[PDB]
Amino acid sequence: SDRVRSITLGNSTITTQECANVVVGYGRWPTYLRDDEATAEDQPTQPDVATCRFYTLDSIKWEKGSVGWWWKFPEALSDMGLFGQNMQYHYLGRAGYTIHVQCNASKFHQGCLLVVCVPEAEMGGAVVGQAFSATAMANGDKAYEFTSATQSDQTKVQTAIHNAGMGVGVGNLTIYPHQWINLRTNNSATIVMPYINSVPMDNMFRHYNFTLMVIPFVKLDYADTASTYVPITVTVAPMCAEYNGLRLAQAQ
Amino acid sequence: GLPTMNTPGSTQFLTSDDFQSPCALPQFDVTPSMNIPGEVKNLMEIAEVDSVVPVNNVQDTTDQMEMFRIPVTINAPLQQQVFGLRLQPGLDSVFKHTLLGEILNYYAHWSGSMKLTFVFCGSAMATGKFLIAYSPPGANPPKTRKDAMLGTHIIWDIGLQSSCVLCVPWISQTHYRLVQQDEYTSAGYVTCWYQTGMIVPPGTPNSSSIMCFASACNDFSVRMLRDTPFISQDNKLQ
Amino acid sequence: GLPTMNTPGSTQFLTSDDFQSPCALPQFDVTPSMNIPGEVKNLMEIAEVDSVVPVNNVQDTTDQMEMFRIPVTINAPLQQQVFGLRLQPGLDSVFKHTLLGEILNYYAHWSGSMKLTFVFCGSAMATGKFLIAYSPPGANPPKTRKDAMLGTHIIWDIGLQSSCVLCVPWISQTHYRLVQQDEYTSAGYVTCWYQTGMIVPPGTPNSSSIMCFASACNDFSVRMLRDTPFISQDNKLQ
Amino acid sequence: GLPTMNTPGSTQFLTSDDFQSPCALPQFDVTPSMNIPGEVKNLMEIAEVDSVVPVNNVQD
Amino acid sequence: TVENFLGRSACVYMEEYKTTDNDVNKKFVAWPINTKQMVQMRRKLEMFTYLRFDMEVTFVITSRQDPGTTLAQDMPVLTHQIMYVPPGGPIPAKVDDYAWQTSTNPSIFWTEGNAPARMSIPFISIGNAYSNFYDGWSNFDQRGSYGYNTLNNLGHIYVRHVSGSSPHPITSTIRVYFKPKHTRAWVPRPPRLCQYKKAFSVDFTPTPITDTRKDINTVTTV
Amino acid sequence: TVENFLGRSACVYMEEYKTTDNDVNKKFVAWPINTKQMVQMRRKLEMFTYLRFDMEVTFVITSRQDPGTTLAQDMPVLTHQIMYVPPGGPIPAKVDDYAWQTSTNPSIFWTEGNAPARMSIPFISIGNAYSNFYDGWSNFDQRGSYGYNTLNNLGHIYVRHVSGSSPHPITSTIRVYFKPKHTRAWVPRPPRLCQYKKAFSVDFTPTPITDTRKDINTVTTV
Repeated sequence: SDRVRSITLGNSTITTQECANVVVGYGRWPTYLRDDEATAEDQPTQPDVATCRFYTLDSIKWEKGSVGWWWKFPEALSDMGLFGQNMQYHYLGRAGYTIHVQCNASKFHQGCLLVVCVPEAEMGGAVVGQAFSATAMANGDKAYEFTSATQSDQTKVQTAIHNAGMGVGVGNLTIYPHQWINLRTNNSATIVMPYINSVPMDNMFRHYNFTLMVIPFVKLDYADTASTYVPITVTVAPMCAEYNGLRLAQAQ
Repeated sequence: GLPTMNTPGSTQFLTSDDFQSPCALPQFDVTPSMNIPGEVKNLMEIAEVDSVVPVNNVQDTTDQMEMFRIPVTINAPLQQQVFGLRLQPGLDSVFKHTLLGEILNYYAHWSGSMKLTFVFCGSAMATGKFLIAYSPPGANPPKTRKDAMLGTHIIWDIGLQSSCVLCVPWISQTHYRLVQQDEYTSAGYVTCWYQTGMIVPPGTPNSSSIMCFASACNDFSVRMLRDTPFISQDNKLQ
Repeated sequence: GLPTMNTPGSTQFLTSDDFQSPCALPQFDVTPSMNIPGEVKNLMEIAEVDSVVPVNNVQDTTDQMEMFRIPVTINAPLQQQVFGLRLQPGLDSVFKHTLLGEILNYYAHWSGSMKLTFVFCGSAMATGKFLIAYSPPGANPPKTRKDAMLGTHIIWDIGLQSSCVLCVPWISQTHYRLVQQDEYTSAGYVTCWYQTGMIVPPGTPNSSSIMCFASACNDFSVRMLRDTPFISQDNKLQ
Repeated sequence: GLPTMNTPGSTQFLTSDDFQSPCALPQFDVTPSMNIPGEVKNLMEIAEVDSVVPVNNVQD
Repeated sequence: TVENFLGRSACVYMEEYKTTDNDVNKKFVAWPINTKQMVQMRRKLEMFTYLRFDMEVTFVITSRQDPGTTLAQDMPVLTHQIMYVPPGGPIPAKVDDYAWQTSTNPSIFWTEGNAPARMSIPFISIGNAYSNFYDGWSNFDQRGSYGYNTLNNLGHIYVRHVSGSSPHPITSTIRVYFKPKHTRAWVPRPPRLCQYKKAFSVDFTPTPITDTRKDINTVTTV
Repeated sequence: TVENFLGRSACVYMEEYKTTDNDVNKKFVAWPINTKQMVQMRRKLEMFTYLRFDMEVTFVITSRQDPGTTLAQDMPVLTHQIMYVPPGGPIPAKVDDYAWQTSTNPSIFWTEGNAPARMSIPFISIGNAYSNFYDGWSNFDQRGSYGYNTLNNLGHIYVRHVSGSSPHPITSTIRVYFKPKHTRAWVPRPPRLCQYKKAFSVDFTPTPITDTRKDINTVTTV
């Protein structure tokens, strides 16, 4: 079958026995910066296998009452091996990614997740006019969660799920690269995101190029099974990573 | 000088005019173009994309997300109605705020077919057949499955393919209908009924949700640019 | 008359307009042209010429000419820093008044590589090796030679060839940076360190000066004409 | 500017004039034409049709 | 087509400046060019994340005599000067200052009674496309300004009466219209649902998905 | 390109002339043509030692009614005359004198409310190029005038209202703009650092090389 899938980057391989297809950016495969699109003049580093490989973030639990989660990139990978090290020593960076979201249940469980990558997912504050800090939206590979109720805590982002933290209709997030994990047919989702920005390269700490959101559109449900929660794991591999402007490492 | 004579319209400022005018920054060197993904050329490209329809936009709504979930349950009375909606893509609350409805609201005329995709979100173990129909306008909407089945319809069977598409054709006396729809420009109703029933084996939930997506077909177009009723202000912002 | 209709912009005086107008001295016989040496056609021809950079523009300056002299001495601690400067050719005091900086100040955008030429002005008997580096932007500037050597650099050896050229490449996320540079448009730092040390034989001075020249490369250009912040007046002169 | 000189009639509004003028609804997509029966092109087509004459239009 | 949807002139700003007043600042306008203060244009542009286009700018300037006890005067026609000051150029502090010489900045001199002033500006960004949104900071630290405002540095527009001091004050109002042309747009976004609250931030007040009806089957009007 | 850098109209002079006044000289302007009185244009031209170009001249004339106790009047539109008097020609001593006949000198008659007056003048120097500087004297003796002013003999511009005597005075202000075109430039010089003090001499007050910072390693802002 086509359900079978194998992906190898560097020293890591991912396999899936029940998948859908592989969504590719806006039909654009990741690629290194061309000479006719560059501004920064120094010779870049392209660590290759050391950085372009699969990194598995901490797992999370999908429970009957879960509402949704988000991770901002590249921040989510800032501590991952040499990818994180290269981010720290360089002023500029550029990369695409293979995102593989894993979630297995059973033929007797039901549920359905939207797995989307939102470019420039600029978010609103819990209380309009009140500024929040970076910590309200990203911190290493920590998963952030949406809420059903509207957020009151001004130190937070407006987490009410139906507006996806952006002031738009959550059911319209489908115009962004996405895949669905319907427990009845899938067991994982794979999206290849190319580099998307208004400038050729950018600083990797200061700018979150895109946000991965995993949202349960149909709640997790099951009968008298001994299994309770269903884990969700995110594994991602940078692709065509290149960096410019080497100098001392950024403390954080 | 060359003899000339000014005609009416001279010196006026028509908002939708299309003339040339002097450039205030002569010889300004524009930043080079870059090939950013996702270029849009026509708003119809957007209207052709599915968005989730809030079909269950009922009065007693406690939780906003419930609006997107159409209820379906076991042991439903035979031939029971699942939902009913009136086809006014730019005016009815069910459609007005979807991608398609929002685009329509910047125009006054519309024409073309629509795709209503329904996706079953229950467990893989549930089964069911539903009759989804479209009734061209007439003095009375269908009140029974028997009434509904006389119009354009499709019988949806649940299996590996979770979604089904009811394509509502453009059947009209005029080439275009108004976005601010009226009786003359009436489009009809779309209704859904249990064909058999949702049957379930032991150990599965008793009810499930169905979702509805809507988008335009390739024969769809809009005319007459106009401002939208959906945004306003009493003061300058700041 | 031919029917016409005036459009917006009619009768206005746009400073950068480019129209024809009647000549007040009809048939005036212009003085013949003469081939004077040194014709300039583009301001970039000027920016491509080296000018002395006041690198040592330090607070306690007694004598103005000292600003052009970078101090270098014998028995300097190993890996010592000679100087450090931030790359804002149109904004930083080290560059703003050089030929390149002055030209940049009549524009708002810039792009391209730069040449920083260093010339050793000690006696023929002195020797030394220096590491000159360029660090693309990042949260922190290099504080040590070890930090600096990870970026773009050249190791300069003193001999018959007195000058050395560090060519700082255009490494940027955007095609152009602002002359009125900001953090978003940050360009980085250029620093210099002792690679070995300045060694000297008996009977020669203990310290010497190094000079720094700056000019644009052939991939350099400016955009968006603007007035310069460097000249003003409170009254008409006279 | 090109030297010009306005002649009499300039700025007037003659009811039977025939000039071009800017369109207030730029790019408006007109409803397609349809072939309706009975098109008239000249009023003489109407005058060429018989109508009943009230010949006995007498006082009483 | 996007060219057609965006290609109509829209009012992006308006302000008043007096011919004569005791307050120096009431006699000229200083506007930091942006497209976020007038709600209609803003919502349209914001339907796309990135945009690249040339810009046609048209100005509509009108004048009215201020009400007062004695209004009799005979003032000749007024002439206005509109000057564009790219970021960093000298900014005028009063109607009569040296900066108005415009030896290099582009200016338009326009006289009332004539067709509205107009000119084209090419795509002037330092980037490859204009950004309607910017989820980031100005400082590498992840501090400083947050949002699109950090990328706005298009300069200012300054306007004054040329030598229009009148015995009794006259108030002129300038309206500036933008019409993008030769347009390209990338990565479309959901239209703004909540009303706008600030000119330089995305800030909003939660607004419901849509309006309600009595039940899920209600299809009549009365 | 030099053509582009110099090719924008710049204000090189401005003066006022009244419609009615007791002082004969307050009713017309007499200007000895030169490019040294307005600082911006001057600095640009002075970046080159020699220049050769044709010249586009545009005039911006505006009028305002002088304030007073009784302002009610109904004055028809005003017409101005701008006359160029080459060196040696008869100079007008008052608004109504014979010299204004211009049988040979070039003049422009312009009426308010219309597009600003404009015309082109070819390269008129008696030399092969205009000199921005002249390190020399007028007399062979090495005495007399010193400097560029000794080579300035381009003539004058005279302007008056045509038959505009009004019951209550009206003040017109004329602004003259120069835009060099078909330009050639030779032997470039460092830009003027010190502020200008005189219209007809290089004279200046010593100004420091540039501004200072605390030490040779200071690279931060705060």
